[PDB]
Amino acid sequence: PAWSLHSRLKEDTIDIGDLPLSKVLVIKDANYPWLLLVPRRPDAVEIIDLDEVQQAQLMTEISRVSRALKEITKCDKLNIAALGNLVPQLHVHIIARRTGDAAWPRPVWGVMQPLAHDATEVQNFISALRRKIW
Amino acid sequence: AWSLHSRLKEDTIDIGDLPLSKVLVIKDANYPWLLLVPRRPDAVEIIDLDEVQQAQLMTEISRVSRALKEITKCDKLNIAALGNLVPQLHVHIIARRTGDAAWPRPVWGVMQPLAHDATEVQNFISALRRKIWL
Repeated sequence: PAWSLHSRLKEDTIDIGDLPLSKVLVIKDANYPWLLLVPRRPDAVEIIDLDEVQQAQLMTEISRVSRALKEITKCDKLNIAALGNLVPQLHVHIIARRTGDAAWPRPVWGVMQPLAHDATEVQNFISALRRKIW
Repeated sequence: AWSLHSRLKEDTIDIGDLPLSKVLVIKDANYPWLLLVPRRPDAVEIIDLDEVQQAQLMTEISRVSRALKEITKCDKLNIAALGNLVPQLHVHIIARRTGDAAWPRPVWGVMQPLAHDATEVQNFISALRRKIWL
C-alpha cells in the first residue's frame, strides 16, 4: 500500500521533510510557530491505528520535534494534539505558545483568522528546524 | 513525593493508577473525558519525562484511548497535552461524537461544564476499570 498526504493538509502546510515515520509540515498560519507530524501509514485516523512499533516511533518523533521547536522559539509552553475532527488522516499538532500570542491563554484552534508567513521569516524558521531535527 | 495539582484534583474524579500515570475522569459530563497525569514531580512538558517514561506514556495513552473508544463507540478521539494554565503535565483523552455539544470544534472552553449523574459516571468508571485493569 502507498501513502499520500490528505489534500486538506497539503493545502494548509509547507512540506519541510520526513522522519522515519512522520512527514514534517509547517502550518501556513503565522500567528504561532506551528508544525504537524503526519505518520506515513495508509488509512491511519487514530494513534491506535498505528502498529505498536509505529506508536512508539511517533512518541520519539513528537519528543524530538517538540524539543527542537521549544529550543528555537523559547516558547512559554508547547501544545501537542491529535484532534482530527474534520480531517481523517492522523496528524499531530506541535505548537509553540507564548503569553503574548494572539490566542493566549486559550487553545489556538479557531481563535484567529490565519496570518500569511513572511517568506524570509518562515525560511529562517524552516532552516533552524532542519538543523535541529536532522 | 508526587502530588496531583490542586486544580486537576478539583476538576476530576480519581479512578486509578497505571505504572506511570494517574487516571482521572473530568467532572464535565458533556464528553467522556479522561486525563492521564504522569506521576513525575515537576513535569510540565512531555520532554520533561525521561525516554523510558515517554515510552510508557505512549503505551498508556494507547491503552486508555483504545479502551475509551471501545466503551463509548465514539466517532473520534481527541488527545492533547496543552497545559496553558495548569503547569503539571496532563494528557486529555476525550471521546467525541458528531452529536456532542462542541462538535466539530475542540472541546476546551466551548461549553459550560455539566455535572455527572452519579449512576452514569459510576457505570462509566467501572467499565473503564474492567478494560484497563484486569
